[PDB]
Amino acid sequence: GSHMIARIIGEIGIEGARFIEENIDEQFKALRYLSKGIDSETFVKLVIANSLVSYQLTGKGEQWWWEFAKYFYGRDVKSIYLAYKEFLPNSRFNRRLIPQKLSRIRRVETFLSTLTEERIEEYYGDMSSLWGSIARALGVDKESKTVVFSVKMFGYAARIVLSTFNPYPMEIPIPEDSRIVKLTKKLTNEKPRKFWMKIARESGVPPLHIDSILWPLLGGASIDSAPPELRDKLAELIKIIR
DNA sequence: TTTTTTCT
DNA sequence: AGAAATAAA
Ligand code: NA
Ligand code: NA
Repeated sequence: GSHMIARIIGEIGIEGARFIEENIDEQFKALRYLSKGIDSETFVKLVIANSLVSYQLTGKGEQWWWEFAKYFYGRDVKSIYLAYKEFLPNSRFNRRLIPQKLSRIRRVETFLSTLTEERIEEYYGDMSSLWGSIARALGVDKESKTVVFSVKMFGYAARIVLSTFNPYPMEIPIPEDSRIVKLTKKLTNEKPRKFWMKIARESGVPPLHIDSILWPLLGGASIDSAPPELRDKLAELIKIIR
């Protein structure tokens, strides 16, 4: 139940989430690669834009983020919109709903142009405000999956280029979608937002850091490289969620 | 069917 | 509100 899950997640902690994020998560790896091949402001803008079109894919997330990272390394990007107009139709892993996706990028372009290095620093220290402002630029609910995910991926990009760590805000919930609905149904009849927000508050681990832990473990990523105590806690979580 | 969104 | 937007079998 929620109490046992929260206890184990609390023992894993933000420290354990950060371990998975920085050592195992393939989207973090892809971002690290791209961060060496393009200026840091363009990098962050691209990561947000990419997140906002990361729905209803034609591949797995890890394939898609690596396609993005390898595509943009070394490129000279002016307009994010024009870059995606060329990139998406020729991609392998994001071929559906392209006109809709391109229009989202066009709509957020002005907001992205505000992301100087300093503004990125400010948002990394106040990710709740970034969350609301991305949603407002798009005219959408900040609770929506791709807006939440754009904050998550912003957080990865900012950690890399700013070489500092701020935890995700507790108030930003896990991205809601078919895979969290399916996992949660195995565990409980409670609705996912309420369930995971309760677990986050009880464990002290913000929902987006919980998100980092869940998917590699469910997907069979090896936990063997974790030190013995963390490894034990990750093994216990696998017993609950897989 | 399984793997989010706009326009309003 | 809820029909429609696209790729794969
Ligand atoms: Na479309
Ligand atoms: Na908002």
